[PDB]
Amino acid sequence: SGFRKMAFPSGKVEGCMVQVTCGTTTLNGLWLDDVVYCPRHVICTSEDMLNPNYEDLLIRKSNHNFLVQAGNVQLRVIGHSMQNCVLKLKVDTANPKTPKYKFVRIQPGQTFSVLACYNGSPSGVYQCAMRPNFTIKGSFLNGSCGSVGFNIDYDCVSFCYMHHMELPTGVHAGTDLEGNFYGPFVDRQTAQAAGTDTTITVNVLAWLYAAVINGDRWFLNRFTTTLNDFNLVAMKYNYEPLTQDHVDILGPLSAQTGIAVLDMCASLKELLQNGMNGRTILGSALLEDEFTPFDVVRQCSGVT
Amino acid sequence: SGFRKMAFPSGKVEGCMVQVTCGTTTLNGLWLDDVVYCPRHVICTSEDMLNPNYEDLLIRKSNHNFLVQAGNVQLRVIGHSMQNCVLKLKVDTANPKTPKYKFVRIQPGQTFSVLACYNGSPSGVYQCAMRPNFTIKGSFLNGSCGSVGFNIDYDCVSFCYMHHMELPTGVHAGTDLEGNFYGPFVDRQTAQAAGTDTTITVNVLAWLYAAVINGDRWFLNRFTTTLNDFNLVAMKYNYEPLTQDHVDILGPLSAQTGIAVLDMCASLKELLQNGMNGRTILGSALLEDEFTPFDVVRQCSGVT
Ligand SMILES: COc1ccccc1OCCN(C)C(=O)c1cc(=O)[nH]c2ccccc12
Ligand SMILES: COc1ccccc1OCCN(C)C(=O)c1cc(=O)[nH]c2ccccc12
Repeated sequence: SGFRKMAFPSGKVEGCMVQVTCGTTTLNGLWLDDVVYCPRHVICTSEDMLNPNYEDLLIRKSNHNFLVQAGNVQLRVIGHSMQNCVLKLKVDTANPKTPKYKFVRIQPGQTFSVLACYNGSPSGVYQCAMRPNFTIKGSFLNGSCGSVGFNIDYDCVSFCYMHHMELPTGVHAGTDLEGNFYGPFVDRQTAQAAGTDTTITVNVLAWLYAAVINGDRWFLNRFTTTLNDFNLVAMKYNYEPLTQDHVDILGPLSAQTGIAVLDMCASLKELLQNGMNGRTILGSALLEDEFTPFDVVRQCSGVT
Repeated sequence: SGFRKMAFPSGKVEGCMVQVTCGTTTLNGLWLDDVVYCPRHVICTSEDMLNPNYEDLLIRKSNHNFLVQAGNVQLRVIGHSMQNCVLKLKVDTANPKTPKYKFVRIQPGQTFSVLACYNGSPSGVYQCAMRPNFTIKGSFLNGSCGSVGFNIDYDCVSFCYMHHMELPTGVHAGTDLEGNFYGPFVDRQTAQAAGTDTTITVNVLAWLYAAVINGDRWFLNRFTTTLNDFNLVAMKYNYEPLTQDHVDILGPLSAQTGIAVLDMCASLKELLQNGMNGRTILGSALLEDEFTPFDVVRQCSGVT
């Protein structure tokens, strides 16, 4: 028992991290097979970032301007191209540590692990949710761009995120591995509105199920509700409206605990309306939304 | 910016995990050089665990009874010995993935990363504190024994914990890598009192400094206190008494923010006496004690 904000083991991703330098700018790259992927803003200077013309900036660069180093060794760059907001540097050597991998575009509300890196060296790993407004609340400092987000299904790494920037509000934005930003964000130093965010209802319910499984049961009540009634409360408290698709995804946890999904919704309704009254659930004094129903089952079953 | 409960990258430790089976029991082992370390209770049956005589149980075992498998491949066991609560299985092959490593006995209040494993396969990584009462609040299921806790200083892995058991209260106990339990615990299925736990004061103060660095400042006040006055409040709220050694360890964070340690103690005193009033600090609605002052500086500087 016990329930922690657990990240995937980062080893398979650590073996793919490299440092990419272009001019005076250094960030991280992801080396998979004979390609290194990195944010295109590695080609910018401080002058450029207020409104960069990436096409023009990239035209001044040749393969030999992209310095790619895999720890101690230098990679030879034999091609470069820009795809959306990422650069793809073709190298003459396939990464011998390339795991089985896929590039996926995750949905808002899904979770993933981030391997924070600086100068191509991994520094730490943590678990994130992609917020409903397509930002992530990460931990990133100067030099962290190019750090990636991923999930692991046995031996296959699904890369879903590459870090690009910190908004003036202190939240983070980035792209899928094809360089498409999540959300409305652009890679320029401008004020950028992140939409109104909401709490990921299906994840809060999954975490209440994790709490019951792990013995924290004080919040269970004698009530039930309907999707309609619960959604009036979700609207008032800025929670995502719950749908039958969310109820269906919670099916396995409902079966495991014997607590019908709408009865758990009634517990969540009372917690939203009354608060925790100074109590905690799984070591938290707030309603946690960074665990999906798949995360809760994986953690509560023992998936390797 | 941003502040997350970050674990060390687990790659160096993933390369050391193996599965150890003795009879019908399977758990994890740690393969470093030509030795595999694992909990000695791998030699027990359900019958045995209420009061095992480990010396007698081990006498019935030969090298060939210890099945050690490193993923796909089988290791040949050429020696076995028990050291405190760990078994050391000498194998005929040194682990080619052995990182630079040390065995350390951590102090209560220090933090470390745990790589949770099942059947020798890593499943997830999370950051822990060793509680002042020598338990950890982990996430461990059947088959997780032998999972290890560690810290990483550049290329050196300091192993500090091997998981052995879950107390009836749902908290976790284990040993250093010489097999000495942290705390008063024994490896038998008996009710075992974990002492009165306390909140790690120096870590809460370090995390308040992390909050100020990352922009969460609402809790700063116009007050100051003394070590004596603050310790009366710490006593009332079951916090560890703060010492000058703790003040000295907070020196770098005090210098970085310009907030004197005793002024931060006055903010913590007001939070203890008044609560958070429904506000949050770094995404938490409670006072977090799982970040040491070294963790806060590492996370806020960019250490790889
Ligand atoms: C305004 O910046 C950008 C805007 C759009 C596109 C790229 C921009 O640059 C990114 C800035 N870089 C390079 C960082 O490594 C960075 C990333 C981060 O998440 N946090 C930071 C905090 C402090 C200093 C730097 C960072
Ligand atoms: C009462 O158990 C012990 C007592 C003293 C020494 C060893 C004992 O066994 C450990 C039990 N094992 C083997 C586990 O893998 C385990 C570890 C864990 O932290 N949580 C669990 C939750 C559910 C089922 C099992 C576990």
